Amino acid sequence: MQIKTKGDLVRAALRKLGVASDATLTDVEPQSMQDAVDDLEAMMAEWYQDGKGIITGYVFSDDENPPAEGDDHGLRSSAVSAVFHNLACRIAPDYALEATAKIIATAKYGKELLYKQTAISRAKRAPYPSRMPTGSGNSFANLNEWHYFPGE
Amino acid sequence: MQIKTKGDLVRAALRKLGVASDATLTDVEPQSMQDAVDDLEAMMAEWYQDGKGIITGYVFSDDENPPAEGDDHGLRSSAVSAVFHNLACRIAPDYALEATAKIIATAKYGKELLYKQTAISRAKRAPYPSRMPTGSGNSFANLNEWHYFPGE
Amino acid sequence: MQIKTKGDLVRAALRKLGVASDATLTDVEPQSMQDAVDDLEAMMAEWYQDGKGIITGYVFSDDENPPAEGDDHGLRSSAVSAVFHNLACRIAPDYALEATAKIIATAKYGKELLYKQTAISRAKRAPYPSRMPTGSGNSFANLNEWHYFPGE
Amino acid sequence: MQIKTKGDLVRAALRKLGVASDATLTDVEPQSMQDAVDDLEAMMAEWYQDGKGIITGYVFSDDENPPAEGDDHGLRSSAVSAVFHNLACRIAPDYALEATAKIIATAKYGKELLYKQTAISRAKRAPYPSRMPTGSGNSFANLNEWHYFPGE
Amino acid sequence: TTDGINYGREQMIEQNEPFVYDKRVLWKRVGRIRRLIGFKLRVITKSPVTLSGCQIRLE
Amino acid sequence: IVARTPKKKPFFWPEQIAGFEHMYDGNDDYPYYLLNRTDENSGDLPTQ
Amino acid sequence: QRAYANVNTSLADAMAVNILNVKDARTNVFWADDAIRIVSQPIPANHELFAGMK
Repeated sequence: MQIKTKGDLVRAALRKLGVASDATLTDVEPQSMQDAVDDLEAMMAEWYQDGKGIITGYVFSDDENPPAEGDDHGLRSSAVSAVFHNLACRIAPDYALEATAKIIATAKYGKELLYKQTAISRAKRAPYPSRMPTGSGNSFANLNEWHYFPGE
Repeated sequence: MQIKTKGDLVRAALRKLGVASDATLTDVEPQSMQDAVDDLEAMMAEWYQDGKGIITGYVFSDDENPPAEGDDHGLRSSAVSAVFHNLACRIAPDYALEATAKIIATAKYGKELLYKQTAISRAKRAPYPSRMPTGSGNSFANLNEWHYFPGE
Repeated sequence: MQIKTKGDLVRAALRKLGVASDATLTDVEPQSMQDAVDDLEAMMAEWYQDGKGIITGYVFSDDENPPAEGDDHGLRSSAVSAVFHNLACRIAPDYALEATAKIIATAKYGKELLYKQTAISRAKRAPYPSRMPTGSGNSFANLNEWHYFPGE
Repeated sequence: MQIKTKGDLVRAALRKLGVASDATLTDVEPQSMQDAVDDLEAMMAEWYQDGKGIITGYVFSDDENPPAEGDDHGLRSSAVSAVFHNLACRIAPDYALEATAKIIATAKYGKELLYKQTAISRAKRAPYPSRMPTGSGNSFANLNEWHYFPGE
Repeated sequence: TTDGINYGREQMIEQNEPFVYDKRVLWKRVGRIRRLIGFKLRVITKSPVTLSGCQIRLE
Repeated sequence: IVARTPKKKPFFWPEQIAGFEHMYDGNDDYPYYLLNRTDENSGDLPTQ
Repeated sequence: QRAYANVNTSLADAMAVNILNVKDARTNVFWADDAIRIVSQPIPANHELFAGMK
């Protein structure tokens, strides 16, 4: 993918918004880039609720590294569009703008696709209760005295 | 995280509202910024209802350590976005403004996400009632007929 | 909290409305502050219906003290936002203004939160009717001939 | 309470309407104030339907004591807001005006809150009908003298 | 400026380029006007400066 | 299921019954139940 | 409540507290037989402790 860094994500978001692109002769303002990167980090930390939220493979920049921009975001190839569409939606009010209906729809669709596989993975069935017998058809268990399921 | 004090939370709220930022040629007065810090403190105290509300890790500033701005907010990484979006919503009326639809939606979603884990932990089942026996299956062996041990 | 006096609550309310503070150059006028202090006292005396209403810890001014302004309000940290948002709503009509929708919503939320714990405490269950047997399982009642519950 | 007279209530209502207050550069005629006091007296007498309506501790001014303004109204601390809000609503049409939605809502809330305690006091239960036996449980209570309830 | 006398923070926006005839000199985010505002727009070059059509978005 | 399950009781907002809370505890000292009708912000309490 | 009085006066300001064991001494002990009681019970097994123990 040609979108390998947090700055690539931010530039894509600004282009989606039509703030700093080549279709319109505008350069990304260095004051805008840091604000957008901070918004991206805040939104990513919000999504990834310490592991119990949306898992995307994004890498959070520590305080040690000087540039928060320039580092690979670590996303998968199928998360880039979702991330930068949501980022454009989030940072549009910075400039008193409003992301258009297509951008909002793509943000919704992308976030749902982000969570789909994790939802399938977390759709797990709880074991049998501790008070449920094994039945006499489970001959080995009911011979070795495992008449009931453990549970938990 | 690049946002680490109540001052940074307030500055992020102002940046989202479009009132002030690192790019604007005009900025808000320190008295206004202090008032915004007071608004944030009041909002967080209203949320964290003396321990029975939303638990966030927020650290309340004291009167002895003089500047409330500059104190670390103590929030986790995942709470920053929700907190400063809600702060932008709260302080927008000061500037004859109205927080836009995306800001309102993000504030609502962030508050939900903040309370999610606490709600999951608070959804607990009361122990068995006082007139419930524990059954023959437990009452044999140790002759316990009314205890329902709270061990686990 | 930096909001510790009736004048502080009034200043926060006027700043919310857009009548004072430094977001605009306007300053607080003494004749517009005394009226707001009067309105705050009336509002809290109405909420605290002689103790049968909303309990907040507000300390009512005495006729001996010359300025009602300057006294501590006596509220807890979690009541300030509700109190001064409702004060802003109450005192808006004086300046032919109208509290914005955000302020109205925050005032409603704050008042409900203010009464929540009092409502939980007042949700109590009545004793057993006076015409109700204690049952023969209650061994002590069968001993001292406490066949019926007292009532009331 | 800093509102201790009928004229004080009238002045509070006028300040709420925005017609006149301590800060306005123009005031209202003493005839206008007397008219508003008469309207307040009529409204209070209509509320207190000769002892069968809202009870508020209002003291009606006799004609021998000439100025009605200057008399302690006798209202409790918690009735003042409701009374003067309703008075502002009543006297708004005199000045080709119309009270704001906030003033009307506070008037409604205050009137209901004024009657609440009288409502609880007047929610009483009728005695047992005279055609009802006392039962044989209450034999030794009445010494086996009368077996039917008194009534009335 | 916010008072007509005292000017505030100065930002450096690239105004010209050698052999670039299509540039779009623009500054995205400006502040919030409290009561008054005015602008300075100072330039130091060795080449001709041609400026026209100053516009702003107030919202 | 019989033992540990919340029983059939009404659902109230605190503002609905604020001030009449002793009417719903279970006594028989009253002929009816009272509800708070108006609100100082909305003007009227929502009907549900 | 006065029916439960067991002393004549009450403790009043600087009232001296005399200690009655002024030197070491092994103690003889007397009582009424209905004063000391031993309340005993077998520990209910098959719980957190005594788990797996037979």
